[PDB]
Order: sequence, then structure tokens, then C-alpha cells
Amino acid sequence: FKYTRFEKARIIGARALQISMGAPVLIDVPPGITPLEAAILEFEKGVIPITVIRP
Amino acid sequence: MIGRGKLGEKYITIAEAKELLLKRREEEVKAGIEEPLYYEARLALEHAERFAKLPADKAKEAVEELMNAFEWMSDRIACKIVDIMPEDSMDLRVIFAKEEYQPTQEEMKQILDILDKYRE
Amino acid sequence: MYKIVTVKDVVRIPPTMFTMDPKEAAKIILRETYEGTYDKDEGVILSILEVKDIKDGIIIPGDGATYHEVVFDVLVWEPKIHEVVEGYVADVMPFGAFIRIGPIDGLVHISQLMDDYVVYDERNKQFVGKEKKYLLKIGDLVRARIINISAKSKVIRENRIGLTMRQPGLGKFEWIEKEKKKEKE
Amino acid sequence: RFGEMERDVLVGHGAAMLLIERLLEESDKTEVWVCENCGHIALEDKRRRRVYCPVCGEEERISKVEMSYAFKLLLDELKAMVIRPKLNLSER
Amino acid sequence: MKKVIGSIEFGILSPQEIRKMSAVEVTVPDTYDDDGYPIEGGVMDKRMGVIDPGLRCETCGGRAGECPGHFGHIELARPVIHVGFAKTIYRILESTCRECGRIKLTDEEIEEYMKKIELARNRRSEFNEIIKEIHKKAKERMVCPHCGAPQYPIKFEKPTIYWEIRKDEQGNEYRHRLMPTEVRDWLEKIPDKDLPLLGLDPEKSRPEWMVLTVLPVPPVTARPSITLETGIRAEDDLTHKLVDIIRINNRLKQNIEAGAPQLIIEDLWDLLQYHVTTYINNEAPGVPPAKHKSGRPLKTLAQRLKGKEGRFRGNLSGKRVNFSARTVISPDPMISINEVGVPVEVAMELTVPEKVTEFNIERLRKMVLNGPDKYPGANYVIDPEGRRRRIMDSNKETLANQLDIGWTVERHLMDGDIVLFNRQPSLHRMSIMAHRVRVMPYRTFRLNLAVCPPYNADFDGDEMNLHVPQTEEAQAEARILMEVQNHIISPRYGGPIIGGIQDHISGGYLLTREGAYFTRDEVEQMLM
Amino acid sequence: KSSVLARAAFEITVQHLFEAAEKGEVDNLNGVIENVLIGQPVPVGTGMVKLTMKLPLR
Ligand SMILES: [Mg+2]
Ligand SMILES: [Zn+2]
Ligand SMILES: [Zn+2]
Ligand SMILES: [Zn+2]
Repeated sequence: FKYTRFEKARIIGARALQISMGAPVLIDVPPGITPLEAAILEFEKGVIPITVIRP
Repeated sequence: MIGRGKLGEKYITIAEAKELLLKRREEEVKAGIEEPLYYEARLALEHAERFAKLPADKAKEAVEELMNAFEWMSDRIACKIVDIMPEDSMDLRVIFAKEEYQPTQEEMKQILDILDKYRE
Repeated sequence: MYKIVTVKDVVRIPPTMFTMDPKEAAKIILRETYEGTYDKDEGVILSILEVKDIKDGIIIPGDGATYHEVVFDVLVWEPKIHEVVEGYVADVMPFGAFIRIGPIDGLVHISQLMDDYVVYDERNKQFVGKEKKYLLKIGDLVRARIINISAKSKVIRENRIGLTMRQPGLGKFEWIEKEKKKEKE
Repeated sequence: RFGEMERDVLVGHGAAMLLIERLLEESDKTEVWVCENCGHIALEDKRRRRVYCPVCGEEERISKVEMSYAFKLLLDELKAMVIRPKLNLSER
Repeated sequence: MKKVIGSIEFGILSPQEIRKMSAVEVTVPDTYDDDGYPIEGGVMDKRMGVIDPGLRCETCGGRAGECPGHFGHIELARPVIHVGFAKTIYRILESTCRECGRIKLTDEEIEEYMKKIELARNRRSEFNEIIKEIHKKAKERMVCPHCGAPQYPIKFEKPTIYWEIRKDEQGNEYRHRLMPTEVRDWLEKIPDKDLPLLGLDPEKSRPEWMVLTVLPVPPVTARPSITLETGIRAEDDLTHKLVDIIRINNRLKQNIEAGAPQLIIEDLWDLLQYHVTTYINNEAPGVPPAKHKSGRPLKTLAQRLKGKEGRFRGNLSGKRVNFSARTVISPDPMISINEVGVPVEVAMELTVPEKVTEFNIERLRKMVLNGPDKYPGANYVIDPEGRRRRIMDSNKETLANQLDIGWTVERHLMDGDIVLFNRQPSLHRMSIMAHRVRVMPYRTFRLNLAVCPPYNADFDGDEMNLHVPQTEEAQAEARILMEVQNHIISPRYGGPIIGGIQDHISGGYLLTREGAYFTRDEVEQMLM
Repeated sequence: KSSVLARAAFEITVQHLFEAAEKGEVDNLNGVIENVLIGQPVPVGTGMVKLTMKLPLR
């Protein structure tokens, strides 16, 4: 299994939206960063709750 | 219509509802909210308490025995029987008045018998 | 009249409640959404009891929350036409009396109180009969039979239920005895 | 400023939500209740705060679909003439 | 709770659907009335929806601007032929028996044509060719294979007049006009199994419904009164046509119920047919265009759709999108290839909305304290409820102490934000890419020189546009899918498209040229 | 083009709509122009994927 770049983009978008809305961050982040790089770091660490469903 | 679709239903008596509302209010008071139930729930619980009846377990036993010993009556008439709790033949007439079916005297004799089997 | 119904539905869980277990979160959402209202086809919604099954959420683009399909059961009070019900009188007007049948109070129109001329005496908050001076005061336990149900709004208090008493074999707990008193023979 | 070549480029990149954000934007899209049984626009009455399809039954699992205002008027024009635009909502 | 339209299947409405779908039966040709109030039973009823201010809709109970409108129906006295389906009706009549109504074709031919149609379903052109072939074969026939009854030739006169050339007892050919009721009676008897060969679907388009018995009325929002500069409620052409339709329908009905002669009934029937045809299409062939009150052709339903600027062909367009800027570009190689220099003035206008959370509260607090004048500042703050306020200087000191989780701040652009970059004409995919902002003085979009080839740009007055995505999903898409790094290899030929151009080659040759040596100072300086 | 909406913003007449309605043509919204006009994500790239999540989170 390998994430296509479209799947990765959608996962990052959804995670960033959830973080902005008020969801807790699963990892510690440096202060003064926007939700987007927070989600990017979350993905880079490999800690992602969202999963994709393929036909 | 409640929800997006109903999958099933079952009729209950006054006693199980008393129990469920009691659990609700106890959970609420353990949750820090002093108000036990809202306005309509309070009215329903108060009416149930004022018209209390056999505890939940014996009520369930009574209705299940009613289904065992009396078939064409559904659970709704069973819970009506155990809620109004007829102590006489006339009570069973007035309960079974507008219903399409009418029982023969022996039938309500045995339903009264089951009632005494639980009438403490 | 009381019943338990199992219903499948879709519940939106905001991201603020992600840290808690889904069952109680959906339970709280359903509590806030459904309790305190009347259903045109299922009666009065009493309270959510238990959530049976929950599915995995689906994420809508442009929305941060997740939507799950859940199966749950709820307590309802659903009355029907031509259904006798036990209740105690709570309030009286010049035109009849409320009868507390549970979550809502039924009303009996003054002309359909009983099979005789009836006058209203608000001083004692009761009506007066003639053949045995029947008294319809507050707290009296009646064997009232429902004949009309007017489902107009999902608000519980707005809907009206017309229930009569004049039909044969019906009476209040005091006159139920008096009904049998003339039946003693 | 924008146009058709830019739309083609954005499609070619595979970005779709970017296309929605840059083009549709806001205050020109609306919410429309759709019946899942027949395929007609359901009606919501705020007095009754209920949704009913006045074609094939009231509570026919009515769902909510967002669409642009121009498309809504186009559907109204199509329905004004005999053509009936049934909508089949896709499961998420 | 939000679903997506997966498909749209088109069909022909049935009279029952139009009846139950509609709410109010329009019967009286009533205008906006002197006090500008909707007259009961008028074209603009309150059940149709309200566009006038200060009143409630009858059906949904919505104020103007929130009521989507609702449909109404008109009960026609006599059947009327739809203009669009006239040719289809004429083709169908030539293919079905006058008595039985079935398709005049042998069973084996039916089987063969059904197989061919099943094979060529998807191909629209081949489907039309098969339909035309079957129509020709059936029309050429004279004796019904099922009944054996003669089928008098049917002649079509534009726009909606059908003649049956019958032979009298003397053999003379006389034209018998087919009234719409006759056409409906002919069409009803056609069985479902014959529809696929005839070119029809017996679940969404039945031939009887082509002839109109109930005419739906568009809601008031669909036919709004735009009013005039004088205050006169300039009506809609559709409204005037509906008024005329209602008048003629009532007149025809009252003369029908009065035992009027056949000639006047026919006259009113033809007037109704002409009015209906011109209401559906004011430019239909063989139809005199109805004139407005000013003497100009009225814009009708057909004209409202087949317009280049209408719903079709008009919604797709290029207009001034929000959050964009355009200025000349100047070169600089001191920034990374995936960066762009943005002037301060542009950065102080193209704000981006950011929701305040726990890990960025202090930064947004400082930004909102800066105000809309210092560069690291904000222009608008949105409370959790939804109201928007301008920071300005009066309440600059507040709106920061009362700023907590759940608010939204429209801060200025800062370093690291993602931004699209475009150059017109946009030929290939690489003409739009995502860059990282780096705010610098002056007023030019600084661009690295290695990125010139994909953009095909030269610094001789060329201008570029940048767009700032607002939502988080768009920002993530731009950052992951559209960054300059991922587009080094060109999709066209599979080689690089980003690289050195003019100095990056000549200077490289000078550096690596045979016999070229450098001193320690130069080595250290160039490496640093 | 099968999509009657896509063909619609390419023509000068409206007879194509009547032909499609007569044939009972179904528009699958599988293209680009029709989805853009409606206001829905184009079914290419990121418009193709679907996402699910297990709610209990650390
Ligand atoms: Mg140049
Ligand atoms: Zn429907
Ligand atoms: Zn309305
Ligand atoms: Zn025939």
C-alpha cells in the first residue's frame, strides 16, 4: 500500500481543517505555526487517524 | 417521522418506564445537574408515580405470561392490562370495549386468574 | 402511551468531542437534538435510552466534523384513537378539565363531561353533576377514553388530544364504584 | 482575470477544491433539499420545521445538497417546461 | 448530511406530477395590484413565493430572499401541442397504426432492431440513425401488420398543425385536421414494449404527456418584476404571457360551458395554442414573434436559456476573482526556487483567514495589536458567532484581550504562506504553480531565474498574477500538489524543464573550464 | 458529447434538450463543465478519494 499524492493532499486538508476547528494535536508542535504545517508535521511523523477507502 | 427509518418497536408497561426515568434522573444527579428531568419527562414520571403498580420484574413476568396464555392479544394490550390492572370483569370489558375482538367469559376468567397470580 | 422504538440515523460529531468515546458523544448529541419534542407519527419523544451500534465516520469536504450512522432506541409516548387511559385531573376551565395522562394533559369538552346537565364551580375547582352530584375536582382518577388526537405541531404542548367520558361503561374512580353501585342490583 | 485556460490548468493539476474555492467562492451557492425517492426538490416549512416531498410521500429520506444559485434557476426553467430533471444523490 | 448529485436523468413530466407538485391553482389574471400586494389567485400569489419585501410566503413561510419559491399549475380547457415535441409527435404518428396504435413492423424486424439498439445505446449518433431508419421503414408501410386497416397519410404543417389526407368515397384526397385530442387518443394506445423502438422510455417520457393538459407556472423568483427607474413595477415577459394564457383559458372555458358554436371554440383553441407556443419559444419556426408593450419580441423560456450570457454558456466566464493582485516582475536569484517576493502593500491587502488555536494565540494577539497599518497586522476579526469587525485604532487595544479559541483573524500575508502564481497566456500545466511568500520592499513580484522557462517569462515588462487561497483545504492542495519542487520534470517529454538559462551555463563553464584556478579568498567567498 | 449540460453550453438551439428528454437520456455528471456549472468537486484527482476515521483519539 502506498499513498497517491492526491490521497495525501486530501488527508492533509482534512486534518488541517479539523485542527483549525478545535481538534487536539496528537504531537507537540513549535509555537506560532498555522494549522497547515501542524498537519504536515503530523503526517511526516506518521501519526494520522484518517484512512482512505478504495473501491 | 423520527430518524431516517424505524427498524423495530416494542410496547412497555408503566413500571419499566418508571425504572428508566429513575435511572435517567439518578444519572443526571450524579452528573452535577440538580434538575432530574425536563418538563414533559417530569410530568410523565409524576403521573407514573401517582399511578404506580407492580415493580418492573413482576410486571414483565405478568406480560410474558399473558403472551404465553393469550395469543391474539399483542404486547400493547398486555401492557394496557398490567397498567390499568383490572380487578373485575367490568374493568376488562371497558378495557376491551372498542377493540375489534371480544372475549368469551372463560377467557377473561383466566386473565383475571393470571392477574391474581401477580396481584400481591 | 409508552413504547420503545429502535431507529437508525446519522449523527454529526464536532471536532471538539473527538477525544471522548463515540458512543457517549453521539448519545449527548441525540439528547440535545431529539428530547423535548413531539413526533407527528411516533408521539412524544421522552428520552434517548441507549445507542446500539456506531459506524465509522465519513468526512465531508468543507466540514471538519465527521458523520456516523448509528442505531439507537428511544422512549416514546404514542397515544391512539379509541384508547382508554388512566389519569388524574390537574386543572379545570369553564369549558372542561385537563386530565394528566402522562407527558401531556387531555381535555374533556364541557358538553361531553357526562350524561346529565353539568355546572362548573371554579370555587372548589370542580364541576357539579345532577343525578348524583358528580364532582370533577383536581386529583380525581378517571377512566377517560381518547376519541380525538390533533397533531398540528411538533411542540408537545401545542398539540391537542380530545378524549370523552360520556360513552357507556366509563367513569371516574369514584363514579366507577357508583357505576357498579347501580350495577349491584 | 480568470478564465477557461486557467480552469483547464487547474484541472490538469488535479486540484478540485482549489477550483471550487477560486471560482464559486461564496454568496452564490445555496442549500436545496432533495428527495431521495422520486428525485424532486423537497419543501421545508419553517412553521412546521419539517421536510416533506409533495410528490411521493413526506419523509422519503430527504437529504440536503448544496448547489450554485445559477443552477437552481436553470433547474427552475427546465421544470417550467415539460422536462423533469430527476436528481440521483450519490452515497458518500 | 451533505450529499453530492451523482447523476441527472431527464424525462417528460406527467400531468399528475405537475398537479401534485404544484400548490396553488392559478385562475385569475391578477398583477402586482396598486398597493404592490399579491392578489389571491393571481400570477404572483403568496403560495408562489414572495420577492416583494415585508411579507411572508404562504407555502414555506419565508421572507423575500430566503423563500426559494414554489410552483403553480394552470388547468387547460383543451389539449395543446408542445412546440418542441411537435416533430417527435409527427414522426410517431407516421409509425403507428391509426386503430391499434402499435408499431407497423414485423416481429423479426422488431427483434433485429431491438438487438441493434441494445448494442448501439451509448452512441448517440448511431442511435439517432437507427431511429430514423425505423421511422422510414414504418412510414413507408401502408397496411398495419396487426389489424390490416389502411393508414391514411399524415401531413405535418408547421408549427403545430397536423393533416390526415383521407380519401372520400369518390377517391378525392382531402386534408382532415387532427385536433390535439385526437393526437392524444392516438398516442395513449401505444404499448410500452413498442416505445424503445419508437425512441422513447416507458418510465420517464410517455407520448401522451407530450400534449400538454396542465401548464406549470414558474415561481415569482423565476419571473421577478425588476421594477423601473420611475418606480413602475416593470413586469416579466413570462408574467405577461401567463396573464394572456389565463385570460384566453378562462374565455375558452366559459364559451365551452355556454354551448358556443364549433368555430369560436376552434378560434379560442388556436389562440391558446399560439399563445402557449410563443410562451415556450418566441422564436419558434413558423410562429409570429409576440411583441412587448413597447413593440419588441418578448424574451420567453426558450430565449432565457439559449443565450450566450444566460445560464448556459454564461456561468462559465472569467471575472475579477477575490484576493488577487497583478504587477510587473523583476528578477532575483537570492531566493529559493520555490519562493516569491511580494511587495509590502500587496501583503497588507491580500489577507488570509486564520482560526486562532492554542498554539498560535500569542502570534495572532500581537498581529491584531499591530493594527491594519503595521505590516505584521490584521484587517478583520470574526467572533465565534460570526460578526466581522474592522480592527482600526479605536478598538485596537481591545479585541486582543478578548480573543480566545474559536475566533477568526484575517491577518496580513507573512513569510511561509502559500500562494499561486500565474502568467497569461496559460498554455500548459506549469503556467500555475504554488510559491512561498517572502515579503520585501518596493513593488514587484520577485521571481527566481531558474523558474523562468516553465513560465516562459522575460523581464521586459511582463506582468504576473497571484491568487491567495483562503480555506485550509485549498491551502493544503496548493502546498502538496502545486509546489515548484514537484514540477522539475516536464510531463511533455519526461525531461527537466527547470534549470539554468544564461549565466548559470556560461559561469559554470568558466568555473569548470580547463586550466581555471582560484585563490583561497575566492574559494571561501564563493562557498559561503 | 453525451452530457446534455456540457453540450448545452456549446450550441445555439434548444432542440437538443427536447431530444434528450424524449430519449430519457441520463447525464452521469462524469465530465468537467457540468460539475463546474453545478458547483461540485470535479471527479479528477482529489475529487475522487473518500475518507473515513476511527473516532477514539489520543
Ligand atoms: Mg516579454
Ligand atoms: Zn419524492
Ligand atoms: Zn416560500
Ligand atoms: Zn394496427
